[PDB]
Amino acid sequence: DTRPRFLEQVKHECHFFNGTERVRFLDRYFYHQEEYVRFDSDVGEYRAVTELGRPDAEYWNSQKDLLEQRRAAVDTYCRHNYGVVESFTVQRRVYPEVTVYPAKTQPLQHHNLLVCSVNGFYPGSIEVRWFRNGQEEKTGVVSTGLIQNGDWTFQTLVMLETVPRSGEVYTCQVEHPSLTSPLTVEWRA
Amino acid sequence: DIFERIASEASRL
Amino acid sequence: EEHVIIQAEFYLNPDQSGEFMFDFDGDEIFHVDMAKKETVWRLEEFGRFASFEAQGALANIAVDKANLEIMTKRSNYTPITNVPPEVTVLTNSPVELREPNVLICFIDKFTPPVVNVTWLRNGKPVTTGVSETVFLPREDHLFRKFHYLPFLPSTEDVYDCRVEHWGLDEPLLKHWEFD
Ligand SMILES: *[C@@H]1O[C@H](CO)[C@@H](O)[C@H](O)[C@H]1NC(C)=O
Ligand SMILES: *[C@@H]1O[C@H](CO)[C@@H](O)[C@H](O)[C@H]1NC(C)=O
Repeated sequence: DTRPRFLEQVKHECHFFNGTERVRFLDRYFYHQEEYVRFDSDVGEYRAVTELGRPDAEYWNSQKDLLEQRRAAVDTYCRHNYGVVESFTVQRRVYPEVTVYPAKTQPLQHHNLLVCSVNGFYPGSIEVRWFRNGQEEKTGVVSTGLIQNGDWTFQTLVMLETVPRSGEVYTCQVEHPSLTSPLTVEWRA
Repeated sequence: DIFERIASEASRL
Repeated sequence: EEHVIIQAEFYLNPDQSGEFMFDFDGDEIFHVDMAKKETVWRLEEFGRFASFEAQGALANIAVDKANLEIMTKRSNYTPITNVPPEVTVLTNSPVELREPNVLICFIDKFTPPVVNVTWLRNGKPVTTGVSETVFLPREDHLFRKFHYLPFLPSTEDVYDCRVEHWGLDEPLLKHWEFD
């Protein structure tokens, strides 16, 4: 199927700073990926983002009643919907399950990678650090980065390249808004 | 506890 | 900067495919099943704390369809350029033999929002237990999508997520097996 496709998108965005203390409403219109006209509550009128949207800005900006609907949206729409959702979104808190398992950088004889797997947490911001005998190991640390699972949880793997010796204790430490003190998981050779 | 939608603006023909 | 709530909509011709959803910080809160005119909550717990009049979503799609005809003509019928997806296959949690788990197929950075996705086990399509999200919007106005496959990890099975998209020359197959 090679028939040409045509795509319209609209994104009505509500941006919140310090809860509902400062709110910015953005009404954005797109043709394929190209934003062509927008209403910004910082401006109070539509503005063409490309020449494609100049007829819409001119036309909509002539309609004072349309504009007053858009100018009220920070209150009637953004602040309202924040109130509806805030308890299970803004305040959603899911702590991570933390696993440490060994692995290999390449097919080798001995495990030379320690994987700290951090799973199922929300929200996204997290800090994961590796310790050897109580000193932080900053070298040879590599990660998947932050992964969205698409179901309101995140995961990340944080790997430490090391050759483990007997008598060493390795500690993965996880800090996250859902935790009141660092979560630690140890691994011994 | 009711979600509000906002309408999309209609261009002219 | 703290948080962003987006009412995202799209309409696609000639497919006459529409979508209406709400996103919070990159996660879907709900979408409206256009055919059934029903609100579909991404997590069930959401539907006990809030409601949405799904019928109102259809009015937005109708305006979006009308705007699309206008913009299509204004553009001198300039069509979309296909952007093929990046595809990643991962599991929901560390893999343990015989311990139930979920394969996730993450399909990212593509447009238009039309894709065919198949899970394969040992090269054969599997349908039992699978689920998927709608097309999720990106800040660069491309799309992403998730497909899921609950499974029991064994040494005997290999998996693939197979993705077809008009920007791909051949189907994309992303492999997973027990290490
Ligand atoms: C479409 O073509 C007309 C010429 O009839 C031109 O004035 C207009 O700028 C063009 N618009 C595009 C290419 O978006
Ligand atoms: C998906 O499959 C159908 C029929 O199997 C086909 O007509 C359609 O073009 C396919 N879509 C893509 C994006 O490959």
